[PDB]
Amino acid sequence: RTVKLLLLGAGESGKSTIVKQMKIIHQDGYSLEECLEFIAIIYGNTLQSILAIVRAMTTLNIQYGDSARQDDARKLMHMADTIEEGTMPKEMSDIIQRLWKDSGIQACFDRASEYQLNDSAGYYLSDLERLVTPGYVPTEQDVLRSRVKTTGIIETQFSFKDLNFRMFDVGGQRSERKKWIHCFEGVTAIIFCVALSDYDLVLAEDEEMNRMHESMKLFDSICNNKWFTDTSIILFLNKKDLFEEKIKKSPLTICYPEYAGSNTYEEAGNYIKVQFLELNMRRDVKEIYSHMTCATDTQNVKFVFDAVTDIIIKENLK
Amino acid sequence: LVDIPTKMRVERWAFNFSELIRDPKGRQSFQHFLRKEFSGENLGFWEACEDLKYGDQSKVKEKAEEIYKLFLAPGARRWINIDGKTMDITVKGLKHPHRYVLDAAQTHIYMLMKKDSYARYLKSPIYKEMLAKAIE
Ligand SMILES: Nc1nc2c(ncn2[C@@H]2O[C@H](COP(=O)(O)OP(=O)(O)O)[C@@H](O)[C@H]2O)c(=O)[nH]1
Ligand code: ALF
Ligand SMILES: [Mg+2]
Repeated sequence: RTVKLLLLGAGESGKSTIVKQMKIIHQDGYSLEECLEFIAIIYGNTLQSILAIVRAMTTLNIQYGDSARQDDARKLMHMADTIEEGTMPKEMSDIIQRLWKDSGIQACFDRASEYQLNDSAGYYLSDLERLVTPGYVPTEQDVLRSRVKTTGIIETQFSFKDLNFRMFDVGGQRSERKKWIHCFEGVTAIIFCVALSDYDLVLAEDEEMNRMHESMKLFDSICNNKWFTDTSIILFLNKKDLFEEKIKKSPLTICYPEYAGSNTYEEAGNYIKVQFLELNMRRDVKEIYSHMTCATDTQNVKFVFDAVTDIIIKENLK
Repeated sequence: LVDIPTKMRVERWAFNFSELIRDPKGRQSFQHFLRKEFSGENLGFWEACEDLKYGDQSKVKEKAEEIYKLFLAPGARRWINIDGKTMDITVKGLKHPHRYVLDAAQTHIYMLMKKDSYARYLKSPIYKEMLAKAIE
């Protein structure tokens, strides 16, 4: 039997990353040639990540640990406009590695919530040397961590537990959502992604809007839609790993002023969980399941998707 | 007359994204691809940009004005996916419309296609066949 699955969620919530894990778990993963096609995407994120941090230094008026680094910054900005997109020359990675070790750069990096920085900034930057080592070949995690804004609607198909999954991945930015209506017919189940770590961030579309509030408005509109009352709705509270770390330094009261619980993964995590589940108008008849997930973690995803698959399988024989 | 690309030509559309988009048949074949992934508004915006910079400079204020209405405006019919930074810079220059006003917006949508859409194109059947129907 066939099953139409929908991956919905705001921009940068983890959707495509899930797709990547489905490929790794139910599609024989990547080949060497494919793995290598990500090197440029990785060098691209890396650069864009260090560039944003650098620019934030002046925007947030933070000063370098060592004044010398100022030139390195200027020369990086230049090489950014002259080299070939998606490459990383020795003289460039040398400049990036020196900025990274700067105490002021780190201070700005720690304030990533104050501007727009890729989730994987610290992942790549921390290990740039490994990435530019001759003979470098991306690791699964390196691929999983790669960032590419997706536009449109893309289908990927795989079989599992004797079910033919037709999984549809969409774009999350506001302009892409008007295209979702084209897939609402015959939806067997919707996996809705929510970035747990978005509570102190603002949208790329509107830096005045909090990312989680945006996410809450979106989910509210989706779970309450005539086209899904007979569709399985699973909530993926994603980026647990990033969330359990910033919740130790950044108070959830930034998103919810009324929150009085402790700022710890467990309590704040459940508070966010509740605010989303309580958006359902008919939870009376239709229940919404939810898992704390880390889309970049294959084991967690393989586990959670197995559970999602059971839900589907069970809601079907009724 | 019809335009039937040769083996080489079709083959070099996979050398780099610009090669595929600088070719009329490339774009045309690329459009059939985006239409399937519901992201054809990006290639339309790109062209529109070209037609503004390299078109009759007599009606720039006219074109940009309607480009904003078709691709940039909130809820616009061919609404494109650009960030807020890139969107403000643009709405700013549209107060004094000129040829290279959509630069920022265009460079953005260019890379959007290049990193996401393009990649999947060279893998699609719509390309394998284009290549199979290659001359000599
Ligand atoms: N550490 C970490 N990164 C994640 C998780 N999920 C997505 N990411 C990263 O966040 C960025 C955005 O994810 P992506 O799949 O493109 O999101 P979507 O397509 O907007 O839903 C990518 O660089 C991913 O590697 C996560 O659970 N943990
Ligand atoms: F929602 Al996205 F890339 F931002 F898939
Ligand atoms: Mg995506």
